[PDB]
Amino acid sequence: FEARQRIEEKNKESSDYHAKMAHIVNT
Amino acid sequence: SSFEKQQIEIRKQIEQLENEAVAEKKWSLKGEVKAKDRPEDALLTEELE
Amino acid sequence: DGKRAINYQILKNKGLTPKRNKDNRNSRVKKRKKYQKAQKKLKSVRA
Amino acid sequence: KGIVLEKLGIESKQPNSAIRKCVRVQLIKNGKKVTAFVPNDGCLNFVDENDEVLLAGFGRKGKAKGDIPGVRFKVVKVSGVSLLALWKEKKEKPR
Amino acid sequence: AKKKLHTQGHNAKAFAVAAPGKMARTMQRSSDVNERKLHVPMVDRTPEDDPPPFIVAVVGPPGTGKTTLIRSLVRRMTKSTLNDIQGPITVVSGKHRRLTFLECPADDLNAMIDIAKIADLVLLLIDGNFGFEMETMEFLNIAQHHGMPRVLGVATHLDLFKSQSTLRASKKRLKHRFWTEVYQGAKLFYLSGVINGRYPDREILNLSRFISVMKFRPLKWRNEHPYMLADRFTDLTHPELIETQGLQIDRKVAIYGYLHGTPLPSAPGTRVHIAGVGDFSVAQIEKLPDPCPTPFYQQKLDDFERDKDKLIYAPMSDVNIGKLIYMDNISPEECIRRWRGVDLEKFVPYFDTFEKLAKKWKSVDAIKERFLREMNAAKKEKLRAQFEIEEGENFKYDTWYELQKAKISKQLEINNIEYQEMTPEQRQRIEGFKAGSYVRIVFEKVPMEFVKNFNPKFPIVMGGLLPTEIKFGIVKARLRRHRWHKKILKTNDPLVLSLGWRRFQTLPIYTTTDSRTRTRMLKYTPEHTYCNAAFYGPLCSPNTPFCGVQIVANSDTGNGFRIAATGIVEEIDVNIEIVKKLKLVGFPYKIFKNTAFIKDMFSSAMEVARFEGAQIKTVSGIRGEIKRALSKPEGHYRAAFEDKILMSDIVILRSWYPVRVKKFYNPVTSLLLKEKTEWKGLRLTGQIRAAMNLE
Amino acid sequence: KYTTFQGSQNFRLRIVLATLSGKPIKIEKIRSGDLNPGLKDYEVSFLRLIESVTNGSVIEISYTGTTVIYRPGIIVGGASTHICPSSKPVGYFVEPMLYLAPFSKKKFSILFKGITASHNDAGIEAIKWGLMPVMEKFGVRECALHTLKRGSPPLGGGEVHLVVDSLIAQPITMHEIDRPIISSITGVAYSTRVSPSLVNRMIDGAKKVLKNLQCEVNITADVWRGENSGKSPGWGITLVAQSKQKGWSYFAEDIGDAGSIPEELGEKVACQLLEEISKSAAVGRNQLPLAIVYMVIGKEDIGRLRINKEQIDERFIILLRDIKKIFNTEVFLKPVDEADNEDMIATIKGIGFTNTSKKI
Amino acid sequence: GTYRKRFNEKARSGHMAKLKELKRIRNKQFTRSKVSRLKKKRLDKFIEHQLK
RNA sequence: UAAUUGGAAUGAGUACAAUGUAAAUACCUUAACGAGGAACAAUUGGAGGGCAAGUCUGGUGCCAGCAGCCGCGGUAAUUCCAG
Repeated sequence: FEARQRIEEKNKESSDYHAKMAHIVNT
Repeated sequence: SSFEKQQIEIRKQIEQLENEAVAEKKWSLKGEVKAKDRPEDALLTEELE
Repeated sequence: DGKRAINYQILKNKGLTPKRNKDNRNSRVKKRKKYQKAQKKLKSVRA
Repeated sequence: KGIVLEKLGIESKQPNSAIRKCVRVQLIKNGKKVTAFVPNDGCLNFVDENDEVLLAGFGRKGKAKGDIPGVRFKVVKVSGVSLLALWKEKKEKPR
Repeated sequence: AKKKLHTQGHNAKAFAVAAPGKMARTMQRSSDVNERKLHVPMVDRTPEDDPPPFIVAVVGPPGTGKTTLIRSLVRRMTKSTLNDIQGPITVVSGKHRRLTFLECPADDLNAMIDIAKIADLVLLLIDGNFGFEMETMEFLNIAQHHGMPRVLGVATHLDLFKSQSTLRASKKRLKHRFWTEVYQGAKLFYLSGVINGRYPDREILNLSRFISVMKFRPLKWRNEHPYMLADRFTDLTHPELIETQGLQIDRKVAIYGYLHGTPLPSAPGTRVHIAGVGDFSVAQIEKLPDPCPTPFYQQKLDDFERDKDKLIYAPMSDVNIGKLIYMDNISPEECIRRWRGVDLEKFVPYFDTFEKLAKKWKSVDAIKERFLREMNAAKKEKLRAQFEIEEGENFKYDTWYELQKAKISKQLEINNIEYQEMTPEQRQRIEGFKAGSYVRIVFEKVPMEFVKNFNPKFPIVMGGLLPTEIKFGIVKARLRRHRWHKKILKTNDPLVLSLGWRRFQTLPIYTTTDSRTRTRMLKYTPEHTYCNAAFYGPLCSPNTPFCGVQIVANSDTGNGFRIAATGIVEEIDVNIEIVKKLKLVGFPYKIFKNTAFIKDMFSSAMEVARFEGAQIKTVSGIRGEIKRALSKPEGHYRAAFEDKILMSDIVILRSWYPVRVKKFYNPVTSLLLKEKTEWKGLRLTGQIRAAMNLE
Repeated sequence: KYTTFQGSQNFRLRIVLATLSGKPIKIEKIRSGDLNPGLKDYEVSFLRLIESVTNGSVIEISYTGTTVIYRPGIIVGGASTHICPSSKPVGYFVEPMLYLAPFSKKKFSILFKGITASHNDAGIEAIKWGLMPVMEKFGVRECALHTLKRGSPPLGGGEVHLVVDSLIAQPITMHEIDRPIISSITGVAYSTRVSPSLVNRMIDGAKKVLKNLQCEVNITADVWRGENSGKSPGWGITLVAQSKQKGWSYFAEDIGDAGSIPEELGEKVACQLLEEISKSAAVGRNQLPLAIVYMVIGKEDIGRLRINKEQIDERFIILLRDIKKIFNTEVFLKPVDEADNEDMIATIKGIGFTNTSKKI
Repeated sequence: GTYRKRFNEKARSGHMAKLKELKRIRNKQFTRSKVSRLKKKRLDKFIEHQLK
């Protein structure tokens, strides 16, 4: 159960990361 | 007194935080927690990610 | 005496300087210790 | 002189990068908002928001590996005191 | 260039400058001077009519002598030599100006921190012979973080120096040193001697004139919080209450002072904080005529009717629908019946029946007011009127700062024409005791310690607490070791800090962010930069700067610097999950190629099963996972790495254990204490070990 | 537990004004003279809504159900889904959120599920064209209210989605001392599970009554069919008069009845529009408590608002007697100088109000 | 720069009157705000449109 | 190039005196004082690497990338890539 949490949040905190980075670079 | 009654229970509280900084820290608050340092079968109860 | 004194740190106010030589302090020495160092090289390039 | 609107690139992982150093300052005489490097990332601790900064020209001679072209400006003084005076612990930031 | 210029209606070429050089060189210099003039826009909120006395607070080392310095300034402004000055004193220095002096104690940081939040103007005297002591430097650092007052330093002991050449060099050093602490171009006045018990008139006259044109700027904290300085202290209790209850009572206390900053609301029951006593609340608000009235102000009062001897005030020292609405005895049924002569839970208000409305609204001619040669003219006029209605907002300065400043200035006199109509009765309640109204506000539940141990020499202020500020949540602040202070700050080690109007020690915790994925606590402070921190205590607004100290007891100072931690607050909640890293170490006792059996990290075979699939790593830097609990010994487990682990190698499993914030809170209660120096709170971790002789 | 209110009147209003102030209240003797005394089900359901958006609030109900204790916490918010009970419509739950909408720690992304219209409480169209425009004037710019599924009594099954993204520090100080001039009359006629012809019939009745007035009259004809239309059939119309120059909107609404004439209801609401406008000055009678609050919780400054005495009823005074018991703010009322009407200017010094919760 | 915008018009009022006579005599041979102006252009167009 | 050493020198400053000056001050003179890094404590910009039981991002193992004032303990605590 903790595997499915530790994986899923870490995927969200990278999938939210590249969006927040690429929104900086184009602006 | 009114203020003195607050300062007594502060002085009651001030010793306990002093008598915790003296003390040995909890098994989990250390690093390199070897399985003989922590109590046997205590890892499941704590629950960490 | 009761009167509190300035610390040498807060007097000169030099914070976080990297370590330096003793030989930047007197330019006529660094000219001397360069030429005396650059005369050893001259014995090594030519004879 | 300009007003610190917000601090760009706080969320950058890689410390002392080029994305990290950027603050977005609006000029006071025009209201045009513009980005400016604040040199040596540990400096970013000194600027907060609404902090009256002097902008200068950045004006690099040759490009680096990770630089961001279009960062025209660099920040020199903040609340009247120099960042390089702050970074060397000479003066302190007035409020 | 021939046709580009002619495109504009006026000849482009005809308008030119005789000199390119002068026009261009002057243009850049003038622009730099302007840009310099521009500053971010603020609000004053101090009245044009009745301004309060700008509080000026002499500070400095005690052996120099500031009492004799304030006696040589009030004797040249009111021509009335005083004696044994104690407490705050108000003197009229001008036709509209009247400053209020306030001798700080030099020995007490508990009052030195207290005064810098309220001092409008601070006079700092540094001994010429001894330069700057620690107390001056400590006061300057605390004042800057809270909000910089206008500083006018002075330099006593100038007379002593044997050689003028050495004296001139010393003056330049102090002048240059003063520029770095304050703003360059600011010169501290020098006083040659105190032979007659007062300074020379010529030096004092320049100092008095220089202070008069100070024109102090508006501090951010002072225009958000209603504050006041207590002029005279009064207890209002029956001695029969004292004789019966036997000195145990909390005393009903009336206090007197000038309000400042923002209007303190006149409905009794706002909570308001004595600096150094605790959170109180107001009980009764009354306004009495100010003792010191400016001569211009007195002339106006005399004219309406149709005090020269006393020019100073030192009390501590010895010589309608709406009034039908706001009643509660009237029912709202009766309110409208008194005005002509229902639950809010339903949203649609009460109409009449469609039978009654359709007969009423046959004609729309009642509501037609709200819609959109002589004859011709009329028509034209009508059209014009409609054009203004159709395009008025779109149709209706050179510098943006000047404009957005008009958003404040037009907002000022639209209070003033509003307050003027009210003014005798409605304005006072709406006014809510505006700044400089010398108010008599009384208290209750002030402790017995405050009236017994009182001396007028220390000040007492009020902070009108915002409803934000009244609670107690853990705050997210960020702070650093103040770089004068030698040792670094420790996590979970008590620190007296002045946050808002309150001074208190709490137990902070110093919490970095591991590249913004969590809040990991450190154990110490990053010794040259801001670290994100957290501490229990009272709540405040974000972007509030505080300035926290170590031991504030004057019995235990030494020669170290007292101010240790400065910073602002980021946000506030009631719960921050806060993480200490712990790692579980283990050792392999049987390796293979690419698969290890690791012992003594987990105690039971069931404990392993709570942790399987965990990304184990080693010292050497190879990764892996732990897969199955080995059975026949109770503790061990098989784990597949990426490459062959050694025997000499130490596996570590990263993990996170949440911690808490210890909810200790302790207002300093400095002037409730008898001695009023040497208030001793919670000891440091190092100090307790020495007392208990532990290692 | 220090401010005490009597009676179940304006119950969702009193929780709002305690929450923004942070002053704890205790509302006792709620419906004590009933065969089923105490709270209703939805009033309990509304107290679950304030708990979901505010961390730290303590809510206590006595075991007779007539005494409710509420020490307010700070507005956190975030995103969540509230289930609305079938007694009261989803719109009724939405109105209290708008008052605390610009002040939360995060964005309000609150999903409402239930019945979406009734006789008493606000329809979705009324909130979108009435409450939202008032919020925009103060300074709540990026505020919205989306419709996913539209419901109707008695089963409903409809969904709206409150999304508020402007998180401002205070409402700006409004000055409206001019009666706004109505430019256009715009209304939306909706219907679920029933004939498209009825919606057309409703539009014909409203236009005929409003034909005499000279202004552009456009009623959007919105027809809903399928699963999106909702579990139970029904219809309604909402009409909105608006002024382009000052962005002021006036409205009136009603829904269809069990057997109603759609020619009559289209004629009725347009009469209820003009009756509302005839009593109005710069607001409506159902937009006025949203704007009275925003002058109070606006910053420490005098606002002005031109209001009319026909708006001033028994209900309006109970609004101003709930504010004085919490915020202690007298609302000064001066006559206007125009001798043709009895308008009065409502001037309020706003209490100095901030965002406790927003991060910097 | 005979004609300019002075810091204070009232101080130079006597000079401005004197300057006007010189400017009129020199420019006599030939003879022998915008936002308000925009409304004026709009109003004329609107009046012409209504008449049409 | 030196991780023990050796005595010499000098004014920056402090200062009798004389000189200076209208009188002072400084300079020019000159008694007595005044140099070993822990001073009597050179700066202001620049090029380049290295470190953690640190963090983050990507990846066809153990790598590549960004980077790192943050580690586990600890601030009277550490002597620490001597800094």
